[PDB]
Amino acid sequence: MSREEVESLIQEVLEVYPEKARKDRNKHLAVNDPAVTQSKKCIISNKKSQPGLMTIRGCAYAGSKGVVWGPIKDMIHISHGPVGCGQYSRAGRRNYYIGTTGVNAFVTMNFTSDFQEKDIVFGGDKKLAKLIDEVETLFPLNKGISVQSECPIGLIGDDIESVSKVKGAELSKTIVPVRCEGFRGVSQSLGHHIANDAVRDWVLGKRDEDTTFASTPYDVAIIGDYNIGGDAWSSRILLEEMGLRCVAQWSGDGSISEIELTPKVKLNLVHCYRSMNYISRHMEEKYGIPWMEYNFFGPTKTIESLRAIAAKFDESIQKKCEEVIAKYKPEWEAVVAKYRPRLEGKRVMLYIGGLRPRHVIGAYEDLGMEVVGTGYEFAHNDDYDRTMKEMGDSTLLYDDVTGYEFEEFVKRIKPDLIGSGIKEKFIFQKMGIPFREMHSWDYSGPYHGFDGFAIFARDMDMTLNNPCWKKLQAPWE
Amino acid sequence: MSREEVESLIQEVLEVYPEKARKDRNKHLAVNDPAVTQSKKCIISNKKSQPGLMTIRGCAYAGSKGVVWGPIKDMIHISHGPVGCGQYSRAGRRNYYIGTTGVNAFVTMNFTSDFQEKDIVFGGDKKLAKLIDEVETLFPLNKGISVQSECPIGLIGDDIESVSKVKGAELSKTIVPVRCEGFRGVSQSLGHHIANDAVRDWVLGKRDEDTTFASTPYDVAIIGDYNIGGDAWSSRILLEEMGLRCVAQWSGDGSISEIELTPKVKLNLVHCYRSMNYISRHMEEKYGIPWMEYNFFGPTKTIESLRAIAAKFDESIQKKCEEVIAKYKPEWEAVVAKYRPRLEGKRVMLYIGGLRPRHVIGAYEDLGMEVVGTGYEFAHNDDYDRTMKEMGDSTLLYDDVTGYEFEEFVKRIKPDLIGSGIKEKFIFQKMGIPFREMHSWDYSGPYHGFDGFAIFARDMDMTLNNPCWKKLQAPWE
Amino acid sequence: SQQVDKIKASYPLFLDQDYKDMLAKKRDGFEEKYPQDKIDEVFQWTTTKEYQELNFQREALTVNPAKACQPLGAVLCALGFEKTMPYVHGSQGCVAYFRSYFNRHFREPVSCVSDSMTEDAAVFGGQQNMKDGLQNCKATYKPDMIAVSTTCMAEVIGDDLNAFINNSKKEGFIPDEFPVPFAHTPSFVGSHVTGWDNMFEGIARYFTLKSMDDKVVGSNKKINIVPGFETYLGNFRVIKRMLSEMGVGYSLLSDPEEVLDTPADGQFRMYAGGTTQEEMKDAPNALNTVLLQPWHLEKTKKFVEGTWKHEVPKLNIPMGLDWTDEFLMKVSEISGQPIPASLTKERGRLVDMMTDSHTWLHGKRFALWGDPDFVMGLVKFLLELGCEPVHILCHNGNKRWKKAVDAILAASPYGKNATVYIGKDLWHLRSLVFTDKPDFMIGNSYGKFIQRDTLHKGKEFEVPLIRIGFPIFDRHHLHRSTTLGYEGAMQILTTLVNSILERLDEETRGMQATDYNHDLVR
Amino acid sequence: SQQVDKIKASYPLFLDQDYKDMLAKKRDGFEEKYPQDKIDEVFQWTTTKEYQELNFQREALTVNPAKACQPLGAVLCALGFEKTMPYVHGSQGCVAYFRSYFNRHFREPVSCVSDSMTEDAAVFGGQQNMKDGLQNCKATYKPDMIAVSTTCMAEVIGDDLNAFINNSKKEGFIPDEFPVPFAHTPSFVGSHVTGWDNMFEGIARYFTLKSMDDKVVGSNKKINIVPGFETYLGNFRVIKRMLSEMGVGYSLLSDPEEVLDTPADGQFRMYAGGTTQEEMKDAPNALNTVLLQPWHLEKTKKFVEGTWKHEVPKLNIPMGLDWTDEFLMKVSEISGQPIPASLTKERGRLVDMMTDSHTWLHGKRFALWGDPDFVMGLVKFLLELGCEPVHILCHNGNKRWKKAVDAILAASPYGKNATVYIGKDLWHLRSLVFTDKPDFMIGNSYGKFIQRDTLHKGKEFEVPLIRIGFPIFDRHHLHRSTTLGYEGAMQILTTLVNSILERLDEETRGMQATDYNHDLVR
Ligand code: ICS
Ligand code: ICS
Ligand SMILES: [Fe+3]
Ligand SMILES: [Fe+3]
Repeated sequence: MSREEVESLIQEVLEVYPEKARKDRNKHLAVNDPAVTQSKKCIISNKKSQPGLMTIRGCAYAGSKGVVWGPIKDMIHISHGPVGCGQYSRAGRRNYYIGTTGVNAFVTMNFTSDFQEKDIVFGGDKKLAKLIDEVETLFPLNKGISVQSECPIGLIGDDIESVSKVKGAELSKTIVPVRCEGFRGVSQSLGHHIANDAVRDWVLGKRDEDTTFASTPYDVAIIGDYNIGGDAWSSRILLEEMGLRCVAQWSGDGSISEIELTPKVKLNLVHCYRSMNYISRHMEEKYGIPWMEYNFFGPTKTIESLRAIAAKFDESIQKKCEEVIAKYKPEWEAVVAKYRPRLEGKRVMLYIGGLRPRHVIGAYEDLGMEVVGTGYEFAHNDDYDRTMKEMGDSTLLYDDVTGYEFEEFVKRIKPDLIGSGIKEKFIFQKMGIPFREMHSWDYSGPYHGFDGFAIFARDMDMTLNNPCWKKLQAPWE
Repeated sequence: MSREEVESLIQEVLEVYPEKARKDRNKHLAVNDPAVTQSKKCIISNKKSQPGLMTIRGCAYAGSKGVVWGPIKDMIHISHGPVGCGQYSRAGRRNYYIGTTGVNAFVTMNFTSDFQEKDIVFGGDKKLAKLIDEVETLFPLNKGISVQSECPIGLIGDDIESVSKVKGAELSKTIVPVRCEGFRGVSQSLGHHIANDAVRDWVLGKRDEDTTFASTPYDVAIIGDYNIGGDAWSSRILLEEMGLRCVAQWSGDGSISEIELTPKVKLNLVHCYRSMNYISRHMEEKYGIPWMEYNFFGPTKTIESLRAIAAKFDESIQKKCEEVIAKYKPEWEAVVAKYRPRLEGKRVMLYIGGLRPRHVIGAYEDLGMEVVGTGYEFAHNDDYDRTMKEMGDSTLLYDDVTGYEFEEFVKRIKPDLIGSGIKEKFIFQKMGIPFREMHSWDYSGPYHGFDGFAIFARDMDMTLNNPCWKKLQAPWE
Repeated sequence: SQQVDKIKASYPLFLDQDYKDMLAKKRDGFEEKYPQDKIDEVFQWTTTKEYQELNFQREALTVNPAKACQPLGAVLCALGFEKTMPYVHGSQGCVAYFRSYFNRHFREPVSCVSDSMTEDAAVFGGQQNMKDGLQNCKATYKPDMIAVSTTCMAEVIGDDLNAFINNSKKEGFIPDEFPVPFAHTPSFVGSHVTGWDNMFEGIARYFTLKSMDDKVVGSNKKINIVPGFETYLGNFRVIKRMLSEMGVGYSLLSDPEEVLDTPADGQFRMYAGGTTQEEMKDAPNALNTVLLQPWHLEKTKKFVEGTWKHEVPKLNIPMGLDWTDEFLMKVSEISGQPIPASLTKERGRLVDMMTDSHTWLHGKRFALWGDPDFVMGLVKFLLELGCEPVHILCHNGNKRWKKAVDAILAASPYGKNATVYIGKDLWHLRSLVFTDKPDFMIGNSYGKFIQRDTLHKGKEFEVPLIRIGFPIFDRHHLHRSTTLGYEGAMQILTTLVNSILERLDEETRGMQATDYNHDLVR
Repeated sequence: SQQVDKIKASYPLFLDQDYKDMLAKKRDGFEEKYPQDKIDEVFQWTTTKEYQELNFQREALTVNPAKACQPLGAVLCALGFEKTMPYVHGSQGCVAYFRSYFNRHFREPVSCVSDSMTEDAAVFGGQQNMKDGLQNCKATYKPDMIAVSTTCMAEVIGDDLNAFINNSKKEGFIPDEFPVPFAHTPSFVGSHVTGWDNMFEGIARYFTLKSMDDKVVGSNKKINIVPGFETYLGNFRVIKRMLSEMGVGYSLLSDPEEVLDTPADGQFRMYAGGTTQEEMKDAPNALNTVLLQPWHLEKTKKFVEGTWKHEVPKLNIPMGLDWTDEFLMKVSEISGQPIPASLTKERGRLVDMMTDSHTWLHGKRFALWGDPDFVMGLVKFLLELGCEPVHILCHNGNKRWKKAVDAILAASPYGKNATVYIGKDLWHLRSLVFTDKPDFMIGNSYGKFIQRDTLHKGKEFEVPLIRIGFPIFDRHHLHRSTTLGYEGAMQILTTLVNSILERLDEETRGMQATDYNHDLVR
């Protein structure tokens, strides 16, 4: 499809909306022109969703509890409020970790205050203090507590910061109040920002006066890698083969101590800009730690990122980087030789959260695959600025796409594969279009690094070329 | 009911038969009169089955391969002939053993010559020799081979004795030809006799000139205990707590070496008289080893048997017998106290093979239970002589009962429980009558000894008092 | 490293030596992990009776609950009506979570919209959200009905749904005749089943309250069936099948079976099947209304008995032999239809399976959890099978339900060692299975974690999980099963007995150690 | 010792210290056992490729066969006719074994009689046995029909069944009009499925051969369905249900579903349901005859095509998506009935499940065995699911069937690493799963032993068994499953994917070792 056909498709899809919704939604759909750079020109993002249009967006609690704080393994995260929010987010995200669950790690557990009517009417501060006492009694090896606010907490006037301060002083424990009520912001993104501010205010500066950490000039911290299916581990190994010492992982398989040790590193390697640029900029301002974005999706991006990271260090790190690249060249070359012939020319449409809609493009192009449509749930204008150069000409860009919009776009564009979340998977599987979960990796992965690239190619091939897709039409129809 | 009602029931059941079948079957049904203990007066047994009347009897191959030879664990037993007989008898009998299956033990495996048409037409002796070679190649740790003849072997003129002799001389291997063709005899009993003769002629006298076995005055063998669900083990422990050394077990968990060592024992303890009295009498005649029958079903019979066995030895064995009885008295007394109140007065009908229809009566009476009907598939007149004193007055005795006969008897008598084989279980379960498998112990057990008595009481109670038996009639009928 | 011909996913890729060394370096350098002996000591402590005593003293902390919030049940109830859009007035994160939860359980699309109430609506209400959302939803997805529930944010700020919808119709955002039933579903009251009950009552009231004058009880010769919160498609199907077998005219109100089982034939069907508006309007004309899950249909029962004038029978959930029998007899009495020969044969076949499997089922100890009606039906069936329920947990149960379940247990000698817990979560149950170990658990997927914990104590301490209930996330297509009626009883019986036999096979697979009992025939 | 409160069966009673000590004393004193290191060495040797080369050189020895003898199939076929007694002329031990085998598989009564030929009949024949047996069976069990097969003794002896039955009727032992169909079923030819084929051909010949003059093809507007040797009740039921949904008139010849599923209601029914004699007599008037399992219905096909003049369609077993589609389209063409919307929806739901589970099913390696038609249907469905059949074993297969299965494998890229074995037994398959390890086995209960063997090599070498086929002895009520049609495909798919997921959960249950991949959602 040419640019004119994409604009016409956008207009026909928008036709059914009421006038106000049509006017709003027109700002969130665009045809990519990599000849320009500004997102103040084509796509408006980070706005509120139109009511009743089946947005795929989550809330700030999902962005804070489910994304940033939840993966921190040795901390206990209290879903403060009614039972639902904690129950629906329990173990739904594959932020992998090593630990003894219920003893020293608590990632897949659901801790909640389980608000009843009396907690709504008379407040929940005393219940929160009692809850913290009970947590201390029953989980003595927890290294800290976070209190993730659900919607009612901010509406009933509860003061979780005072309880956090008093209980933390009394128990000599880090207790982090997070005001991530779901009605704040417009998506998970404000949850990211609130969680980052909570880290900055309650955890990050714990060891500011401490100087007993033996630091090396090769100290780095992986920021914004949540170890989905082991992704961070598949990244970390490469960074440690390059001669770097990864001091912290934020926050997949992350501990509170390594978060506290982050201000001691020489470099902050930021994978997910969207969720962690706030703390990266803060650490740059306060501790003078530079941060750089990197991409470990596919061999081309991984090699570029490894070289760019090694260029921040001495010649020994650069030599080790070349050694790692030489070591892994045959592996990913074999992966390409095996899977690119079966994926050449296949067209993909992506709809993911804040980072992956542009980050995984390089891996698809490494497999000979073309991304004809991409979009974000909750990205900001800077993410679209980054996306414009990563995306091909006359390709479709969508922000906060409605279910109707996405289904119509797929009906017209007819991609060979769709990469998106669980709420679109079965819709597009029923239309006979191969679908890949690009949040959970369809319970596969990791996809980061070379080891992840092998799995990514295998998964894309197994879903796109599955025999089932040829059997949706009955032979008598 | 009274004796007259039982005779009337017998006559009404018999009136459906044709004249010849009626005349034959009248000789196999009797009303017990324990005052008169002659099986030449009341019941005729060990006769051929009437054609087309659904006998429960098996064949001589089942009596030899399935019963006597099969349990011998370190031997490989070839089902010589077509595939069926070996396939249907594979692992159908719970003759328990310890060993590494396929390496040094072969009980649950099915070795067969798998006769085709050409083997029927041109014979199978060369195929048998080739098969023995292949057995030697693929199972080098086998300590002997038996060749159990199926029906066609004796009809096509095959000479398995010559092959056995030649191959055994060539390989320095004990190769035992067993002429247990299913058409021989009338039931499994002739299979017992043929297998016993094969043991006597090919295995038992191996160490006649050997005197390197260190023998003690307390040497005993367990003959005719096939370790069903571990029964023999539950017996053996008691005998070894009494100070006796059990040298051989025939043939449950039995090895060929311990069979060869049996002529060195001081006493042969025969549990199953029916299947092993031949070899017991032979060992008495040749080696002068006395043999005695014993019963380890239930505490009363077990205590009586232990005292009778200890009376064959010195005073130390008798003192150890009293110690064993004192040690186990509280356990079986607790079993009785728990289960007899729930089983008092319950009426049982039994139909089993050659030994158990009379041997288990003591355990039922130990639980306060009354056996109102019993009978055998293939017992001889001596078994009925032994049964007459074990059974109550005016109780029903049946030999080679037909399915119609057993169903009609159960309809009239209305027992609280039936103990029989797999071919009666579901028939009587569908009539709403609790059923216990008295061949396989319903995949439970052991039932021998005190440890077995606990399980026996638990099983009888769980089946007789199950809630399901109160639910067969729909509430709207 | 990866071999191109044998590619490893996370398991077992991270068991490789290089990954193991890297993880050990991470742990030893930067995690500041507690020493492994201390971790083992604390785990052993958590398995003990003293820890259980501390655990059951909890008053404010809930750990691993077995329940959801009301709007989930409201959405599931709304999904059972023809061309009906579930519409949750409030925050969009709730709708995202509801849809993801139901997607993972059913492996099907779940359509539900939010009006995306933000921080400004938290000050002056979500009236504008309601108007724009109703208009946008009707224009875009073209439902015949929009069924409105609430998130906790809308409940806390006190949004008046009735006034908002009336103002939406008054100002032309939606037509005045367009059906917009609503229910208040506060997440801090009850659970998801309470939300189902509230939503169903709201819909029934919307369609019948103002038109009762011309209604005559029994005029349409049908029986109303209210299933309640149900996540097995087989249960809807089996109720319909049994009623059709009897020739009983019926109206299954809130039937989501079709929309949760759409075929994959090249097109996406947002709506499929469901209770029609005509059926709900004609419902008061039925002979009676039968509540399949009466312990979370109390408000529906009050409305049906007080407005429709239906003498709702006192029936337990038709689970297991006795309660299926009672259900069929009551339906036969209400409709006048005799119980047919096919249903009698099916009952007899269930009884035959019970007799076939009783020796393996007898005396087995189960810890179970789930929703109240489901849990008591499972307890009743287990008692019928000679099994021993030991730990009966219902996080969303109440005192009256506990009294009824205790009465059920008292009627059976197999309920002697049974304890019923209400308001307890799965951490409590983990303590219970550590301190009073059952043979098996019966529950949803969350119990898998308990199994892991028990296995960490030892293989002999491991309590295997049997996945019956909601949600089931780690197995595929179990939502197609049946738990109701004779068919559901047969499925449950087969699951239980074969779980027992699979465990026994695992325990006796050790060659020359336990394989003497590795029987071919069981 | 036994604690009265917790009574131990054999497992784990014999794991107690006293029993362990006694068993060790037995072994060390009298068993003369090979040293344990030698046993381990021999086991490891049996796991290797050299042992497999020796294994596949076997010419005379068969170890653990995967087939039975003809009269078993003859008895199963005879059980499918109304009030019909299976009568095996020959030795009674065979009948005892057949009944025990079928009892253990079906957990139901199985009625069959023998005429108890003994050693005297080995010289004179079984004529007297036949006369007396037919008279006694008719008098006692009152069948409407007696279907006669043979044991190997009668076949080797040369008993002429036709002459024996004719003499029985000539001398007044049975009425001349009483139906006594017969078949020669030599156990040294073919297998149990061949016996089914012979018995069905004998019955069809008995009822139709002499009355073909007034027959007109297609006069009764029905389709004959011959199921063949079938041990899943669900398969009979699903064929009947799909044909009824299409509105297609059908006659299921040899339908044993009723007599193998009698209810437990207080009475024993020896006979139930079954193909009536009138249906068999009217069978040549059908439009056509469809053979559900053509690879063991060759004699039946020859008779139906040569005598009834039915143009039997070339149809595979209706297993899996493509072959169920082909079966339905052929039935639609023969009957003129369109395929209804319900069947289209069912097919679409099967496709939905396939898409839901393909990521877990893709690339999984399966060894499998069973009867020819069943095995090729399973292979076809596995290829449809993106699975890799690697070891395809059929003990009773032939060269032509192997050619057809190789053609099926060649048509799919997922059949590249697939080998078909005919005439090989389960010891051969043990070698194959040790040397070229698959992910799973699919077969009957005998495969459990292979699983044990593999586990003895190591946990990472263990090949779990999936029980689909005949016989299944160590699980309860699996004979109620379906393997045919879309319903059977859904059941098989669910079994396979959940077996995979259960294995993954077991492998990832190790706390702090592999539980990073112990995902709640799969
Ligand atoms: S944190 Fe963000 S929606 Fe950067 S909230 Fe979301 S585990 Fe997505 S595109 Mo789920 S900004 Fe991570 C994300 Fe990306 S949960 Fe994961 S996949 S790279
Ligand atoms: S050997 Fe005999 S039929 Fe004595 S052939 Fe049979 S394992 Fe029975 S009554 Mo099955 S003479 Fe043993 C017997 Fe008794 S197989 Fe077992 S239970 S005590
Ligand atoms: Fe049964
Ligand atoms: Fe689906």
